[PDB]
Formats: sequence, structure tokens, C-alpha cells
Amino acid sequence: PKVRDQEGRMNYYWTLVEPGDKITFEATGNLVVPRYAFAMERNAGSGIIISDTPV
Amino acid sequence: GLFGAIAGFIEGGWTGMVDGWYGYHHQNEQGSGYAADLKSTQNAIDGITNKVNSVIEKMNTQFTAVGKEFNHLEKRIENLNKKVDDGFLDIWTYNAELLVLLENERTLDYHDSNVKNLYEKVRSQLKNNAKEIGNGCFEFYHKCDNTCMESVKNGTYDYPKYSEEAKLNREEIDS
Repeated sequence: PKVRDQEGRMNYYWTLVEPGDKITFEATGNLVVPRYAFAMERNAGSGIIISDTPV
Repeated sequence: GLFGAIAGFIEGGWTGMVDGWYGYHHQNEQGSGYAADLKSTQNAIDGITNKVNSVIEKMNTQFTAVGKEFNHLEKRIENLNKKVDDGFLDIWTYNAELLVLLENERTLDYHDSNVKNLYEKVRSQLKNNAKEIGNGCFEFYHKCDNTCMESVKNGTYDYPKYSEEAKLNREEIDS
């Protein structure tokens, strides 16, 4: 069914590559490749507030 | 109250005694006025202070983020997460409510006990040198000047010094 005029679909995937590890992509089609990725350090555990309250 | 003094045989309070919880009012020839009992007041203050800090400080919560997010196919764990939150909600609410109710009761009794004990401490000193006229007042059977009054508040009233004068006025008044 057309969503935002599209009858096709795009699935989005993610993984965390450890320092020093390699990730490999192989494709003969249908790959939305990364362009930007993100180096990050996760700290403990927070959450997501959904609110109109101003910062 | 539990001990019968506050709102009991001492019917009302004193807006005029502003320097303490419990204390004394005297009237003699040289004057009249209020004086707080500093020792019993400080002691009671120490008790209630300690009590408040206990109810507040024994709760030592850790850093947590309550919220949890579940997708449309994770309803069962979402309801489990809600059961946790609602279970905690019910417990703390019940326990805080009852806690406050129980300690408020214990607190009022405590004041009530303290007044009674003060009254009893004076009665034990005065003995037969004064008349218990109810409402927490003692009417002395002898002249009590400012020095005398203070000895009573300080706990060093000299029963034998005035016992004779009192005995005269006591058997005179009792015809």
C-alpha cells in the first residue's frame, strides 16, 4: 500500500562495531549504504522524554 | 490525649509563651508572666528532629530511569513494566500514608506525655506546700517570690523552708 506515495519498502538496520573490528558490506543491489556513521561512548542508561515542555 | 494532659486537664494552650513548647506561667506580688521550660523543650525538639531525619534520610534511592519503551508486539512486557510501576505506586502510597498517620499520632502523644511529666515533676516537688487547683495550676500555701518560683522551675524547690508557713495557711484555710 502506498505510504508517502511509495509501494516499495526500505528496512533499516544497525549494529555496533567494536574498536578494532571490521564490518563488511557485500551487495549486488538493494543496499542503502552508510555514508556517515557514529563513533560513540554509551554511558549507563537514561531514557527518552516525550514532552512539549521547553528546554 | 493518650496521657490526659494536652486538651485534657490542661484545657488550652498559651499564645503568650512564645519561647518554648512547654513551660510555666506564674503570678506573685512582684509580677506575672510566661517562661518556657528550656530543658524539656530542647529534649523534645531533639526527639522530633531525629524523627524527621529518620523518616527522610532512611530512604536512599539510586539513580534510575523509570520509563521503558515497548513496540506494538511487546504488549505483555509493557504490561509487566506497568505492573511493576503500579505495584510500586500502590506500596509507597500505602506505606507513606500509614507511616505519616502513625507517627503523627505518636508525635502528639509525645507532647502530651511531656506536659504530664512536667506537671508531675512540679507536683512532686511542691507536695503539701501547694494546692492543686486543676487546669494545671498550683496555688501555693505560702508566699512565693521570684527566687522561690525559679527554684521550682529549676527543680531545687526547698520543701522544708516553707512547710511551716504552708501548714499554718493550710489548716487556717481548711478552718
